[PDB]
Amino acid sequence: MNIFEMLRIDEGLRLKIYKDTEGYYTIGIGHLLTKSPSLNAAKSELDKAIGRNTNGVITKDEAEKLFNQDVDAAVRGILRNAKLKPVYDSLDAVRRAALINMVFQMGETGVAGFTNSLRMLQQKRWCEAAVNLAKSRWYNQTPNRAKRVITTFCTGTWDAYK
Repeated sequence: MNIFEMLRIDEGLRLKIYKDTEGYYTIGIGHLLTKSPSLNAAKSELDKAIGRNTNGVITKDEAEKLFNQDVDAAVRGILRNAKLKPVYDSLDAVRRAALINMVFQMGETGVAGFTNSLRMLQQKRWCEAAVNLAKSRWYNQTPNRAKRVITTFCTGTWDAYK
């Protein structure tokens, strides 16, 4: 099991545009097209990224293609983040995977708002962290995924995912 297999399970496929949760134009594997509300730019966006006129319809190869870049794009923000990196390094493989998923999901920025929770991860207060983490909008917005992710951070294992 690994980050890739993980996100894939949390995100799902899609070859046609979609408004996620809080309705941003998303596609493929939880690949965000645009914050705006235009089916427009999303398509615009969509196209610059695929290097072609999608007219809103990608294939797998592509969706996966974006996917691999995304995952990859997330490790760097983490790495390029003065507040994430430190937590990241401190954690193990499985646990790192959860962090990445979070970030992949809400952004360097968004994740970094978990000041306390981040502090307990690096302090290793797994238990306190889970609770904390769960008492959030995130959890409230995506209870399931959110729970899978918390347990992982907490158990340090992949059990939530089988």
